[PDB]
Parts: sequence; structure tokens; C-alpha cells
Amino acid sequence: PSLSLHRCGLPREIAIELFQTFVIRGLIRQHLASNIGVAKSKIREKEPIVWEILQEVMQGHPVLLNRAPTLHRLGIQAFQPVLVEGRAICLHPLVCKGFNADFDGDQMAVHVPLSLEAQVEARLLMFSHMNLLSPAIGDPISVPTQDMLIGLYVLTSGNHRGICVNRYNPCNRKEPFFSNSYDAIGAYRQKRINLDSPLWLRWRLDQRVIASRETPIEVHYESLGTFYEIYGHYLIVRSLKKQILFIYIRTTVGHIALYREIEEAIQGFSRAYS
Amino acid sequence: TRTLQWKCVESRTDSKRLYYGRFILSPLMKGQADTIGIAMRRALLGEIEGTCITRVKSEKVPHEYSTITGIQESVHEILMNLKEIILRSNLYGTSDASICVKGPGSVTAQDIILPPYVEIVDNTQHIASLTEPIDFCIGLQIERNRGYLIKTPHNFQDGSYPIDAVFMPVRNANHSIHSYGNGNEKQEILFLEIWTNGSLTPKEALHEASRNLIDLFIPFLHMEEDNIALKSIFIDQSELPSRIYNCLKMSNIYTLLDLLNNSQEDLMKIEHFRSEDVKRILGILEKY
Amino acid sequence: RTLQWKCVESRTDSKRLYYGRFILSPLMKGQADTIGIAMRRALLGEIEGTCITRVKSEKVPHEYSTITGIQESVHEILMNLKEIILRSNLYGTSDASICVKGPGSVTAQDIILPPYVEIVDNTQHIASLTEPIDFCIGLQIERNRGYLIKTPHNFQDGSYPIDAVFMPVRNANHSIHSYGNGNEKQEILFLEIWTNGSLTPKEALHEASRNLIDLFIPFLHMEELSPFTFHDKLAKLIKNKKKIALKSIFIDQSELPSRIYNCLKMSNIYTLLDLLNNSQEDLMKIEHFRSEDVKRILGILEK
Amino acid sequence: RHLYKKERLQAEKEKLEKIGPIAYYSEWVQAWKKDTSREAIQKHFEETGEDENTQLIEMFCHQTDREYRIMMGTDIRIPRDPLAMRMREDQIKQIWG
Amino acid sequence: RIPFLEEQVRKIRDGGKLLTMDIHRLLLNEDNRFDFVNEIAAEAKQYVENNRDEYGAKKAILHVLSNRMNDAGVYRAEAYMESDPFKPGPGYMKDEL
Amino acid sequence: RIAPFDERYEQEASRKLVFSELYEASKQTANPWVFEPEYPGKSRIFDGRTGNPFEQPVIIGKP
Amino acid sequence: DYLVKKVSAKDIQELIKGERNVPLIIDFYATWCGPCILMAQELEMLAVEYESNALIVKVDTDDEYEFARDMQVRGLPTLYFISPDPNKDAIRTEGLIPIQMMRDIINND
Amino acid sequence: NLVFHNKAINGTAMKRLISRLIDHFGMAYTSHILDQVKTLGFQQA
Amino acid sequence: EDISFSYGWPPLVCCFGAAQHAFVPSGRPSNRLVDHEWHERMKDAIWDPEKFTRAPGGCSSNVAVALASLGGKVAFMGKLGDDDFGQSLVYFMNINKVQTRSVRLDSKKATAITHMKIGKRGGLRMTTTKPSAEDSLLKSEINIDVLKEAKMFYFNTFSMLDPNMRLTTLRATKISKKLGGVVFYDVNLPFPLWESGDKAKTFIQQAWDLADIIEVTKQELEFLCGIKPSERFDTKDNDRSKFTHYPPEVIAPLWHENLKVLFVTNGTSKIHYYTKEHNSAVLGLEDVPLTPYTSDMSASGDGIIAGIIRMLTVQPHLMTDKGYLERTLKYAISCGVVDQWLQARRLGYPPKEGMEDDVVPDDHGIKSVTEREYR
RNA sequence: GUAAUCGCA
Ligand SMILES: [Mg+2]
Ligand SMILES: [Zn+2]
Repeated sequence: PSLSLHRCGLPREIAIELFQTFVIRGLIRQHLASNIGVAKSKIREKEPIVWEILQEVMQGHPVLLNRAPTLHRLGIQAFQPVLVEGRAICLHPLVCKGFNADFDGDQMAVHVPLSLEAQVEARLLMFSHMNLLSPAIGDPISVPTQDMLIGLYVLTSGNHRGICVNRYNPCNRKEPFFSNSYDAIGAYRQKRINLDSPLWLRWRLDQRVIASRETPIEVHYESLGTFYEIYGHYLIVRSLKKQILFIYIRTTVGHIALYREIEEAIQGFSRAYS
Repeated sequence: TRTLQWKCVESRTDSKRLYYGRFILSPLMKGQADTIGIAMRRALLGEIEGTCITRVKSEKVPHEYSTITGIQESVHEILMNLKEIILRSNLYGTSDASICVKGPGSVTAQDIILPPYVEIVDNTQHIASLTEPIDFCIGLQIERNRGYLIKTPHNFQDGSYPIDAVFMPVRNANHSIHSYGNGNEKQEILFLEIWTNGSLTPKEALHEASRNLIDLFIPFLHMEEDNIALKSIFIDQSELPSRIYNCLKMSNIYTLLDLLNNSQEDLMKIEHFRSEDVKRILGILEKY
Repeated sequence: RTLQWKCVESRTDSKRLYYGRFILSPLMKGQADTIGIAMRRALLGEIEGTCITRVKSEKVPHEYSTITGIQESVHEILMNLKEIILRSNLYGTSDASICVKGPGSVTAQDIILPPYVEIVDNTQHIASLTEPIDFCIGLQIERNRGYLIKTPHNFQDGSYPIDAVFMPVRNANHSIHSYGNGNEKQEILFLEIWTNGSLTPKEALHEASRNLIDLFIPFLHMEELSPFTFHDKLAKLIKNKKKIALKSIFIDQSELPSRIYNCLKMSNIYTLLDLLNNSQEDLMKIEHFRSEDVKRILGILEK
Repeated sequence: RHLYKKERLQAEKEKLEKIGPIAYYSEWVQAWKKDTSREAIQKHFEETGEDENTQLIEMFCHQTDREYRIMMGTDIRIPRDPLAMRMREDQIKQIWG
Repeated sequence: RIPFLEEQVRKIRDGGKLLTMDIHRLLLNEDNRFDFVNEIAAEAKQYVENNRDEYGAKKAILHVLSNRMNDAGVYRAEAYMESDPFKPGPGYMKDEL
Repeated sequence: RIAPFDERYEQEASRKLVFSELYEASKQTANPWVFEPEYPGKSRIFDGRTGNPFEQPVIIGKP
Repeated sequence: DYLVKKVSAKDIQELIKGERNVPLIIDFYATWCGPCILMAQELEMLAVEYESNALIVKVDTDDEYEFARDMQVRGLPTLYFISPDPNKDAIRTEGLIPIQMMRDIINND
Repeated sequence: NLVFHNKAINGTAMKRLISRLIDHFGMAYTSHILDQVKTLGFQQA
Repeated sequence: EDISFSYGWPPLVCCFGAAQHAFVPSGRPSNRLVDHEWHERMKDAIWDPEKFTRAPGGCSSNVAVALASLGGKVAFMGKLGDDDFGQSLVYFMNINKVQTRSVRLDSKKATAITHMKIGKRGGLRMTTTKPSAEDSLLKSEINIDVLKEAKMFYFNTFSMLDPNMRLTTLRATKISKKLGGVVFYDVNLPFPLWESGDKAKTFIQQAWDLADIIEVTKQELEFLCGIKPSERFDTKDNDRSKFTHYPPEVIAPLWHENLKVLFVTNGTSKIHYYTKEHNSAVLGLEDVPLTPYTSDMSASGDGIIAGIIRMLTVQPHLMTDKGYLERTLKYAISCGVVDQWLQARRLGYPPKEGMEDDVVPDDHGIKSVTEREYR
């Protein structure tokens, strides 16, 4: 679950057999093995330098994984093998739908492209980041499915709004105000506010919150000219000059967390490009 | 090798209110890196004390949210601006401050009068903007706590608006583990990333968190100077008067052991149980 | 008004099972959970013990066979020796042996130990002899941490390696109850430790605390085992090559007035190399500085 | 149900703040028979010099494991519904029938 | 500039997503991807034929992609090959979970 | 050792049996957690890494 | 064993009174002090480097307090260097010192 | 420029959002966005 | 005046005593709070000294290094030599962020070489030959610029031994007191000053009157007064006959007008503070990993003094407050324990009976794990 | 090398 779309876990006992000729060439090139026989004996002896050479060999080599029920064109893909200590081939979770794979006993095959043209083809065409739409109707094939969907639904579900949150009518008679999303996330990490606890977040004149076409439930207009417009999910204070002074969104830490993580993913991608 | 060393691999100053530093701990056995990282994060986020404004006094403002003549912004706005001011101090207890800017000046900033102990970190912070000739006289109370967010001296007795104050100087902290293993031996490396608000450097925050954890884990080492067959023996077998027998039955006492556990005062408590009865049961028990 | 700890209960349910309960009553709001989780992670995985790691048998073909005169196979004898609790405070490998004869039951009491190692239970069932036979076996005792995988299966003949778990603490638990002090949200901490007889729960608590302090100490050392390391470093810096000894020269040694010295110290400029790398415009940039001091510092640097 | 659960929790918190820590935690230490009022605690402190912490530790020293385990319902991390904590076996048996 | 985006960019650079970004950027300037693949293959074959001993731990295809990225004004490490400065010693390899 | 189709005796026979045995365990060994009156069969566990409790109760058993 | 040996104050007085052809190095040490325990290793290495050219002796300060007091012993890790010539002056070094400085001292003066 | 959602997110909503992200930012940015979303989802679950 | 221009918030502390490496002024038998059961259960592994003896402190250089490590701004005033050892000490002080602008380097005098004369019969030595640049410091060589910015002055009794150095340190103290600073006097009686109590008092009678804060140890307090120590000093129990808080009436005769707080420290196990209006004692931990090198307990006193100076200098107005003094004592005990742990970890254990370890120049040391072997 | 039979997902 901690692999990237381009990386896949590969066991070492398989990699040493697949890339055996490459590690033999490595042992011959460096001053570690005189001949092919001594290099093969050293590889059989499981010397520590052999694993280092194996890692250095496959840092830029693509691996072609495939499944027995290859119904669609996404049955065979390409990943970057990462050396692991085990006997089970690790796979990224988001890529399971494509292979119709479940970890209930399924097995997969591995293929190593020898020629340079085959390596270029595997690295450019057959990678996962280049195939995110099914060839049937052009719909996203890699999406959160079972547990990530549950987490996202818990994040964006909401809060008890009506009789569930209060026992008596508030007529006889939310509280936290955060200037930045970072402050609210830090307060949630410090257990100051719960996940579903309502709060107010100040926004810098964007009005990107999707909501119903509903008029303000109540509008407060003072003598000096500043009128407060209370909506269902946000408060928009303005002045006599028809100038939007302040905007406060009423939400929970989950929605702001999802928005911030998506925005920061985009911004980190843009920054890492440079 | 065999000696734990730390080194600051990265450090930068994005602004006067934001700092970043990354640290390392090369020699670590398996299982120690995660525990050390969690403890250091908890210490950085909860055990580091900060200095901030906890109170305000606005004699001119008669409301929590209102527009004064030349302030040009709401009192709530100036309070939210005041709560974002970072301060550096080593205060013990509470103190007082004051800002007495009296002019049509465009901006009110770094005009707060502070005792020597307290200091400001960023002067460019914007408190308010006076658009008309007016006397801005606000009183401020500053406190230092180990992340005690809730502190109210008088609970708004006088014309004082309590300000929500977070005493956490460290903005964010995170840890990662890199496991390098050669054959049988496996070594782990801990990477600590610290973001501070400018009151202290990430290295000083690391040192303070380490000392706080040590002080937390010391008191455990402190030392102070110095100057059954009764279950099977039910009360039914022992010959007892009917009244005390029924009383013991009602008091959920069925075996001798139970009676023995019960004390004389407790036995006396049972309804209808006379003091002489305590004698009778004691005598019958001593007979055995 | 203070910070105190005491042992609530001490229970010896068996010679290989102990129970202890401790209370840290006057604890503040956010310290209780940190102390609890740290003590839990320390008691489980950061406490080390001693166990049998290697067994040498005299005349057995393999470890999956039966020897006449003993009710248990070699594998059962190895599994029984695997659960032998020992107590030791020194690292390294030591040698033990078992020399019993005649019909009966061989237990941990028959084991002869070095003076440093001791047995706790002293009555554990190693094997059962139903005939007059001479039972001689060799044992290697080692002190380590965590669990050890029996990697050298192919090794010197006649010696079988048994995997060992060096975890003395069986289980641990903590609970945080409030103190009801009004505004100051203080809480009470409780700790439950289950050891196996090698060390008492109080000793386990103290060892876990000392291990946590030892782990957190290195952050208070200087940034990267002899008392004369600084002299050797300075000698190497001055002897090896120039532009490295320049780093060893600070603003302190360079005669300077108090104003410029304090301003450069506030500007995080300590060595002469930092002063040389910094530009004159950057020197003028700092507050409480003038063009006059620039000529002074340049002249005394040229001098 | 969440409203009534939170109301019972708040009532229990108020009772703990009012009666005191020793008197509140005295319900799970049946082997301690002494006056748990704040006046008696202050009198004992004036007489011997032991604050509320020392007397509370001495009280907890006379608590059974069995009782301790029950007291854990009062943990601040996982507070249990006081109504469920103080229910009777007759009512609990009606849960499944 | 987001304040807490250091580790994310660091991990993006270290993992190898830079290669995917560069591949997308170089495919955004090509009509047919198959001809681009064939051209990259031919250039890598020429690079290998020119210097055999140079490669073996450094990939010629990554070298071609890095040269094409550097010639476009974007600085990229040669063949996208970086070494871990925090390595403990020889024979010690990191375990990537 | 339970024969299948225990619901021939009554309704929710398996549920009654399971809840009754859990209560008894909770009373006899005084571990209140085994039977929670609010959510029978579910308990609230903690995280080994951080030490913070999980929000919702989880099913704890020994299959 | 160790070339440095424990000597009483009386034999030290006898040695300083009688003439000698080798420099006399006297080390005041106490079991308790930590630095002195290290200094002993430097003294042993120096005695190894100078097998018969110099003589290195040590005296316990706790057992002989008056003798150290009259010799102006201000601190525990102190070393007294006595030149062979009865006309030259004695050299007293206070604190833990490098072995190279001790070699330079016993060579030059 | 991204919208702020104050409603429950489901599988169809996630598929719509992923399709729109693929259309706007391309597959390259969508890969990293999806990885971060998966990480946050697993963490919250 | 550069006061408003560049003084800075942490006020500067000035150390005047001396710069030396691993120096111990004196040592007296003392007692320690330790768990005797844990010691007897691990007698083989742990290093426990047969007779426990601790030192009042180290040198002013170690105090400055510790105070700088605690975050405070320290300045060391003194004089060294142009030899390699003096330059190494200066580099060690500078690398630890200690201001050495007031450190003077002269080639004519050596750093630690004290030429002395044989003297008359009876072993009576004399130091009239030549000082060691640690007792040589002219009054004109005092840097007034440091004393102006300094709001605290720290010196020791080891300096006052030499008549010229005593006059120099008295001039420095009076100049600081006239330029408005509080004098911290840490009395650490060297070995020769333990002969007679009256002579030791008269010797330190020029001190003890120009200082505001004085730190004394329990043994030194008993020596200065008429109290004779009556303790077993080696029994494996804490019987409340040690670590005793003396009544204020015993402290009263040695009190003076300018005195504000008096500290009595029996190691890091218990620190007693005495004030004109109140008196109390705070206990502390002293059961720490001890090696033969760390047996002296020198770093503990340095850490205690550094923590006390840091806490007092930050809020000078609260020097007489009870709660602030209690916090200061707790912080000092914590700093002393931390410094003892750091010295035990930095300087390991001497090699055991089997010593086949690679040796550094004139030294060889192993770790705690290496020392805890079977043979 | 071919069959038979079972399993796998
Ligand atoms: Mg399947
Ligand atoms: Zn059923």
C-alpha cells in the first residue's frame, strides 16, 4: 500500500534469476569476478555485493506483469521493480481493478525486456500513468474502491445538523473560527476539534463552494451601511460600497483536508516540475 | 557506528514567520526509530511552551463586532489580527502591554510597548489601519503556557474581550524511517522535519523537546528518603439461630469465608442484627 | 503539589508470572498519553533478556527422531528448552550443561550455570526419563533483544540452534483517569506490567525509563570517544590545508569594536569565512550599521 | 441517543468536579472506609501533612485488580456511558431477551 | 507558496515521477507516439554503440531523456540517476516498503 | 459444541446465546469491555503506533 | 603490570634529597577523581616511550594530604616535573594535558 | 482552481472527479492526485 | 552607548575564573540517593564506587559551555597562552558558542605550565618563579566593554588563590557592581583551603560580601560553620540522617545585607535555598549511569549552576520569589542530570581485564555494552 | 514425453 503507480514490489529470489545475466555482466565489469564461472558461483553463494549489483542493475529496467485471465488490454502492464525481502509480489492497490485482482490466492507472471526498443516501448507506452481510461467508454479505471472510498465518505459525509445535534430548539437560546486551513488541521491533530465538529473558515474571495440556489435565510443590515448575509453554509459580510469585506465558510476538517491535499498535490507537482 | 549522532541536513528561512529544518539520527536498531519519532513529535507539538496575547481591552469599542470612527475595520478583525501576532519571551506568569498610537498614520504595527523580557519576532505584522486622526489605546495581557489554550483571568468581567490563543510554536512536525540492512544486521535512520513560527529555531525546538521528554521520564526514577476449605463451609452447616441466619442470607452471605471477610461493624449494619448477635456468631465461630 | 509514583499492587501469581501496578497521579493534560505510549513501546521491544540459543546433543541422528528411554522426541526437548527463563546482566555467550542419570524427570534444576546466569522457575519440565539412561546435553546461553531467527541450520554437526524470544515483559496496559481540578485539566496515569520472573515489574519500569532517556539523550549532544577530540580536530584543520583553518578562525580573535562584533553575532556571522563570503551590501543591509564600520572591518581584515 | 449520552457524561463530569476526586473514585474502592469529604481531607492534611494526591494514592493502594478494571470506564480517552456502567444485571439480561 | 510542501516535492524527485512528467512533456510535442518511441530507441542504440562500458548501471534511454530535457531548458540529473547521501556504508541497502 | 439450526427452539437463539455468554465472561472476570451494553459484541481498541483510541468500536473475537 | 608505582611521601623526600640522573615525574592522584584515572594512561604510555630515561611515580592525595598541601597542590589532575639538575626549577602542570606537551616538557626542560 | 465540496462523496462522484481531473490537468497530475487521495483515504479509514 | 543598539535580550553572563581541561578543585565524602536493591541486583554490570566522593564543580569554562548549551549568551574573560593547548581551549569555547572576545592570548606565558622552586628542606615548594597565565591578568587588561553589557558576574575561589589574581578578580567584581550587575559567587574551596575553617573563612572574606547570589555545597557549609559531619557515609540506606536541611538560624551568622539568595547543593539529590523571608529544599534524582571517569560528579554542579544562572538572569525581578526559585531549582537539577548523562555517554568506560581495543593517543575507552561482557 | 485424476484463481 505504499508503492507508487509506477513501482511494484518484486522478490529478490525472482529478480536474481530474471536479471542473472545482467548481474553476471556487472560482476565481470567491476573488480569482483574474473570469469563467468566465478561470478555464477558468487551469485549462488548469495554474497552481499551481488544484491547491491542487482539493485544497481534494475533501477531503470521495466518489468512486464501479467495475469492468466487476460480479458481486456489492461491485463499486461509495466512497472518499476523494487527489491523486497519476501516471496510475494507486491502490487499497488489502485491498479487492482484493471487486473481483476484480489489477494485471495491470485498469481502473476513477470517478463524482462532485453532489447532497447522493447525497454523504450515498456517504459513509454505500457506504463500505468499513461493508461487511466478504459478502452470501452473512456471512463476512469483506477479509482478508490473499497477502503479509500470509505475514508473519503467519512471525511466528506458531514455533521449532525438538526435534532441529532441539539435536544431543544435553539430558538430559546459553529463556535470555532479559523483564519487558515492549517490552523484547523493542527487543531484537529491536537484533538481540539472532532472530525465532524462544525467550524468557520475564512476564504479569500473565491466563492467556489458548490451549494443549492437558496436565498439568504437571514440578512442583518445596520445603520452604518454594513449588511451581513447569512446563507446555509457560508457568511458573506459586505459594506455600503457593495464591497465583499469577509467570507466565512461553514464546514468540517474533512472537506478542507481533502481540498488542501488535492491542491497541495497539484502545487507540489508543479514545483517539482521546475 | 555504535554512537548515535545527529546532523541538520537541510535548513531554510522562507519568511520571518516560517522556518524549516531537517535532522538525522544514523545509528538506530529496529523498532526504536518509530518510537523516538512519535515521542519527539508529541513533545514538539504539546510540550513546547509559547508566548502569545491572551486578553484585550478596547475602551472605545462598545461591542465585540463594530466599526469605530477611524479604525476602518471591525473589532473582530483587529482581534483576529492580534491573535496572529507571534511573540518571543521567557515569561513566568502574566504581564501587561499597551499600544498608544495617536495619529492618522496609515498602518499600526510594531507599536506595542513590551517589557524587556518579551520581544517581537516580526514587525511587519498588520494590527490595524487608522484612516482618520484618532487615539488608538488598547491594553494587552500576555501569558506563556505549555499549550494551555483555555485561560481566562476574569471571564470578561470588565470591558475585556477574551482572545483565543494557541500556545504551540511548532507549526508542523513529521518523521520518516529509512531501514538499511546488510545481511543479518539492520540499521534504521530517523528523519525529523520541524516547522516553527519563528519564535525559535528548529534545532532549539529539537533540544527543548528532548529536554522536556527527559524531564517527563525522570520522575519514574525518583526515590524518596526513608526515616482454603473455608469456601465449602457454608453457614447452614454451622448451627446458628434462625434470626441471624435469615439476616446473613438476606445480606448475601452464604459461606464462612464470606462472613470472615465481613467485619464486625459491617455485620452490625445488616437489618435486624443486634450487637449480641455479633457476639453469638463470634462465639459459635470460635467454638468450631 | 508534587510528582509522585508508588506501587499499587504486587502479585506473584507464579514463579514465571508477575504483576505490578503503578500510579502517576499529578500529571498534566498532554503528558499522560505521551508517557503512556512511550512506556508501552519501551516495555515491549526495548527491554532485553537472556535465553538458551543453542543445544548440543550427544548421539542423535537428527532433531526429528526419538531416543530410547525418553518419552519426548528431540524436537519436543528443544521446544521445552526454548521456554526456559534465565536471568543475566552481562552480554556474550556462556556455556551450560545438563548431566542427569537414572529414571526420573529432568528439570531446570539439573542445569548447571555459570556464576552470572541464574534460573527463575527452577522447576520447568525439560524431559521425562522412563528408563535408567545417562542424559548429557550442552547449552549455550546468550543475551540479546527481540526475537532471533535460527539462521545457521547448516553448521557444526551435533548442535541444533533454537530460535529464542528475548522479550521479558509479556503484556502492558495503561489508563488515564481525570483528576477533577477545574480549569487545570490534570489527569492520573496507571501502568500495569506483566513480567516473566526475570525481572520485577518495578525493575522493568525503571529499565524502560532509562532506555527511553538513553534514546533521547543523543539529541542533546553536539552536531556531527576520546577526551582530546577537539585538539586533534584543530591540529588537523590547521595542519592539513588552507581555507579549512580559516574556518577555525572566528570573529572573536579578530580585534573588532563592540558594536560591529555584536551586530555580526546577531547576523549569525561567527567565523571569518562567513564574513568573507558575505558581501559588503549584505553588511550594510543589517540594522544599526553604517559605511564607517565597513572601512574599519575591511582595513583590519587586510591587516 | 448521542445527546443523552453526552448529557450523562457532562453530569458525571460535574459530579466529579463537585464532590471531589477522592469521593468520586471512592465508588470503585470498597476496602477504603474513611470520610471522603473535602473538609475531612483538609483536616487530615492539616494534621499529618498529606495533600489530596497522597491520600488518593493511599486509597488506590487498597483497590483490587477487579475493581480497577471496572474503574476503567472512567478513562478520559474512552469514556463509557455512565448509565450502562451503573446498570443492573436484570436490565442487561433484557438486551438479548 | 505552500509552507508544508517540502517533503512532498522531495519524495516526488526521489521516487522517479520526474521521469513520468518528462515523458508526458515530450509526448505533448509529438503527433504519433510510436515514431517517438522508435526515435528514442534509435538514439539509445546509437548511445550504446558509441560507449558500451559507460552503461550497465546507467540507462542509455534515461540518458537520452535527460539530454532532451536539459536541451529544453529544464535541469535534470544525468540519466535520472541519484545516490543516497545518507547511506550507512558499503553493502548496506535501503528497504523500500 | 453447537448443532446447526439452533433457531428451531426460538428466534435469535444464536444471538441470545452469544450475548449471554459474553455477559457472563464480563462479570466473572471483571473485564467490563467484553460486553458493552451500548454496542454488544463491539469494543473500543487503541492504536499501537500513536496510542490514540479509534473513533468507532470494532469487533473483537477469537475465531 | 604498570611501570608507574605508588610511593609514599617519605621516599619522595628521599628521592628529591638524593641526586639522580633521570627526570623525576610525580603525579598526585586520588582514586575518586575521574580525570586522574585517564592521566594514568598517559603516564603509562609515557613510561613506555621512555623506559629508563625518566622515572614516573604517583602518590595518593587522600592518604598524604599535608604533603600535597605544602607542595602547593591546588587541584587533582596535577603533574610535577623535576629536572635532574639541582639548579633548574620545577614544572607544575594543572589539569588534563596532551601527551605531546608532556613529551616537549620532559625533552626541553 | 478547484471547487470546494460540502456534500458526501461516493463512488460515482469520485469517478466524475477523476474524469474531470484527467480532462483538466491531464493524466500526469491525476496520477499524483490519486496517490495522495489513496493515502488520505487509507489514513482516515 | 551601544546598549540600545546591540545588547540583545538574553542578558550576557561573564565567566572570569579560568580555562582548564578536566580539572577538579577538591573533593569531599558525600552521600547519594540510589536504589540499593537495583544496585545489589546488578552489582557486576553497573560501576558503583566503593567510597562516594563528589566535587563542588569544575571550572568557569565548563560553566560557560553549559550555559551556552542551555541557550544563554555567555562571555568568558581571562588570559591564556599562544601555545597549542590554549588555542585548542579557545577553539573549544568558540565552537560551543561562547564569546571569547575577552580572552587574551600572550606568548610570554604558558597556558598550564607553572614554574616553581624546590625551596628549603621539608618539601616546601614556592611558585615565585613564574605563573601559568591563569593567575596572571593585569587590571588594565580587563575588558570593560563586556562588563558594561554584562548583567551577571560569575567567578570562583580558585582565582583568588594567587595574590595578583585575587586583586584582579576583586577589581573585576567591583567594576561590575559599579556598572550595575549582580555578582554570582560559586565558592569551591581548593585542596589547600581545607586545613582550617577560620583561615578558609578569612581567605574568602573579601568575597562573600560583594556578591548577591552565593552557591555553596553541604560539606563546604559544614566546614565554614562549626557543624561537624556525623554520618555513616557508606551505609546502603537513606535514613534521613543525610540530606538534612539546616535551620535558618545556622545560616544567619554568615548572612549580609547585599546577599539575596543562598544555595546549598548536596549534588543533584537535594538543593536547599535560603532567603531572608523564606527557606525550602527541593529534592532531585542522582541515580544516574556512572563510569569511573564520571564518578567525580563534576558536570552535575556545572549544570546546576548553569541552569540557576539562566533562570535568574532571564527574570532578575523574581530572584526572591518562592515559586520562581523552586522552578529554578528543578530546572537546575534537570540540567545537572542531563549533563551527567551526557558526560557518561561521551566518555565511556575504561577497558576491562581483557583489553585488546584500538587505542587513541594516550587513551583507550569502550562503550557500556562493550564493558558489560562475561570476561 | 504423453494420458488419467484432482485442485487453483
Ligand atoms: Mg481471487
Ligand atoms: Zn443461528
